[PDB]
Amino acid sequence: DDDLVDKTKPGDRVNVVGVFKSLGAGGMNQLIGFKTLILGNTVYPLHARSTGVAARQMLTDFDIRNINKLSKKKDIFDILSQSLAPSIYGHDHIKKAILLMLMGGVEKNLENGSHLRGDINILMVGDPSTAKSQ
Amino acid sequence: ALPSIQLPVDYNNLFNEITDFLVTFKQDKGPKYMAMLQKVANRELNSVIIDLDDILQYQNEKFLQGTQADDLVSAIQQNANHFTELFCRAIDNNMPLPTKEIDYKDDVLDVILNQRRLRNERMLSDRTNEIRSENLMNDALREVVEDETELFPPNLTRRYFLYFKPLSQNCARRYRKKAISSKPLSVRQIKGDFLGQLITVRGIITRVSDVKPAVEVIAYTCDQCGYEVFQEVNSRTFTPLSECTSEECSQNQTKGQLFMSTRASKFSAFQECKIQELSQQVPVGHIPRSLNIHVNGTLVRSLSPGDIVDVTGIFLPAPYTGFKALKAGLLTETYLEAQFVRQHKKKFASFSLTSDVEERVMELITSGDVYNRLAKSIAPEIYGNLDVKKALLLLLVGGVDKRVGDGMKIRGDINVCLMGDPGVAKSQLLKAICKISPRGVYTTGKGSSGVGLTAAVMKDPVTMILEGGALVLADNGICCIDEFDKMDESDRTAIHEVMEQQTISISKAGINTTLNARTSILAAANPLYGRYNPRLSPLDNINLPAALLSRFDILFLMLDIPSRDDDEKLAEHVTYVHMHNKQPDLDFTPVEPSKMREYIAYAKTKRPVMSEAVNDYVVQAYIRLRQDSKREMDSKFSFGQATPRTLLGIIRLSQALAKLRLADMVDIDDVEEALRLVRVSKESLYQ
Ligand SMILES: Nc1ncnc2c1ncn2[C@@H]1O[C@H](COP(=O)(O)OP(=O)(O)O)[C@@H](O)[C@H]1O
Repeated sequence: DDDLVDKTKPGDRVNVVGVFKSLGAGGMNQLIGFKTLILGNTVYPLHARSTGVAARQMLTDFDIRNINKLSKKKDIFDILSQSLAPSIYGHDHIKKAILLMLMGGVEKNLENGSHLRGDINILMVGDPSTAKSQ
Repeated sequence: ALPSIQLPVDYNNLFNEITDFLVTFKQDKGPKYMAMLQKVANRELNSVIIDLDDILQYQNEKFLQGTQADDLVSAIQQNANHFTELFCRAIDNNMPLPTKEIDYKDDVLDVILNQRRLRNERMLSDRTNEIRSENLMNDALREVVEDETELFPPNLTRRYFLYFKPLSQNCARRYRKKAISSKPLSVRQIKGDFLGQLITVRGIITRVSDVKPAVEVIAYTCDQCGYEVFQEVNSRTFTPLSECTSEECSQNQTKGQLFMSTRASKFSAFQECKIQELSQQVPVGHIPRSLNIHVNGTLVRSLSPGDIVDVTGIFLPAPYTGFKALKAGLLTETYLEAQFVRQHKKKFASFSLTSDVEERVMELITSGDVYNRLAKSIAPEIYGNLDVKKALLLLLVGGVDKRVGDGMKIRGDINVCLMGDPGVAKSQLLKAICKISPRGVYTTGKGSSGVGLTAAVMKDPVTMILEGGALVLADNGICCIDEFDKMDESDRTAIHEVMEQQTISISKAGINTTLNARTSILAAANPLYGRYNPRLSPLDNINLPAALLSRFDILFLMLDIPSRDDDEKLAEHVTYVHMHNKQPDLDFTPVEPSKMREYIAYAKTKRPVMSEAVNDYVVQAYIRLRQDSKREMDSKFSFGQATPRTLLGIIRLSQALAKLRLADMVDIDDVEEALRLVRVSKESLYQ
């Protein structure tokens, strides 16, 4: 319908809530009619494992007050570094960059020039069974 | 049944006030558009251009001097389709008609409308004679003649056309009014509520069709009653009509039998194309759509494919639905009608005005040290490589040619290759060159195959043509090419076929064409594994044969020697990039590209001619080159052979070097600059 045109690209996972309605004269005029559809609808895109947006997570004032209480410290980079190895021993300086890639850096596109790339790309190498697939 | 609605929009006094504005305008000798209409009456022009600003200037003018004007900007802005002919019939009220005796060679269209003007009046002169001869102030006597005679309609004999023009924000900046028609809007921003409005879109011209005439009205000769029947068609298809529809063939036993005619019908120029989205305001996970735009009349043959253009027009549906079973009952398929073209990146070889041009060009000329200022200005966002930028400035020139006549041409094209890896950031310049330069297509290695960048054959839509590729597109322009080392080997063969000019041979399944291409080539390949081994030779760290290197007149090398003193300026260079958004400081001001290309395009129309003293200087200088090149004959740091094509380039170069003097003054210092860029381009591998 009107305010609901084009909320989805083809290839996502979306919940649809509406009414299952069958219209049309089912072949009794003059081999099967009664084709069906669903109208009166609301559209809700939902997060996949590997597709689409997951940024619908809310933030309360109770939430951000904890963040503002958190950011007033001096060593939280260490705690966030040690946090991301829940079941993996070691690899301290590796985890530090994994914070920073999700930060993504800053982007400043030049005036009538070109963009300057801001993100960070990392390859690792090591012997097998050493938390590479972990 | 079928009620009625009143609305504040009037048709009566708007027609009255639009007559006055069409007459009373003096600001921009006598009246503006009547002198234009006299120029239309001079029978030498086909278009009528109407702004919105002089309207708004008049609408400012009437309120400040008189009581009240009806609003007319937002009046046209709403519906905009009824304002075509209701405005244009007021034009035919006032006309300096006999303003020039007709030329015998003027127009075959002109001799027909002169008849229908005269045949109207001679038929008008007959009926007023009979009525006064049968009597029982003369305005009613005139009025009886008005309704008792079939005539030609005034819509049938027009000969001119009218295009509207949107208002800029500039006068709207002074007085804010309904400036909603002129915003850079997207196809995604086209909601289905903007139908009938006047809009402004932009994008990329893609899949341009061909121009073919569109039939509008058809004449029909009676051959018995001697009338002419006229049928107006606004549908997609139509039908021929019956045996006759006269008033005199009517009420009679034997009706006629008709047939149409060609020379008496009215046609129209017709061609359409599609516009792809600008690919900058697209959301983060979307694919760009397209849109159909019909073009009619004068504005045809003005839109090359693959450009950046501002299209303004009015938004109308077309009666069409998709599949038969999928029809929900009222499905409206839309389009846009073109009204005005404003192109970004104004194309060269299309201007002749010089006065307001040299209002800024002479200030560039009188700035002093212009030639060194230019290569500083093209893509200044890297550090160093000034001589490298200087040769690319000369690549932007090109622009020389000669045919001996009943013979061969010579191509005035420059083909500079780039070698080196990787921290020089060559692709920063590769995107920059095809960006400023008009007709610039950025290409990669594998993303076009051997059939991609050349033409292809597909089934034509509504209007079996040869659909071309990027090099077919980027003719009379510069192609930016990445990773020539990883092309197909058949794709290499086409590139050798461009080094002889205009040649693209095809021997496929049904195609034998040899199409033409005025293209220009920039290439940049990377060296071998490792980086700069002096134990390795030239052509040892190169993955291409030297016959291809013989086709390259100019070659560079991108060294990277880590030197202690070169870093600190470059470190201050790159850190200043993120401190601001502009590099130079207190010593230089950059040239904006729009003013830059106009000085280029004016320099493209010079054609300097050589002299005899410069003939003497080059010959023995080529004996300098021919002698010392053929004393090594080795696979050492020096390259093997010296072609006569080297002399073919350097004569062409100093010819192109003379073009930036704009003076036809081929001199000794003209050639003195040309020899310096040869010896430094080669053999920079010494450090
Ligand atoms: N430092 C470590 N701490 C805990 N577990 C580890 C550690 N190193 C390796 N592992 C174990 O290694 C396994 C993952 O093997 P991995 O090295 O990721 O695969 P591959 O080398 O084939 O990519 C996990 O099951 C994990 O239990």
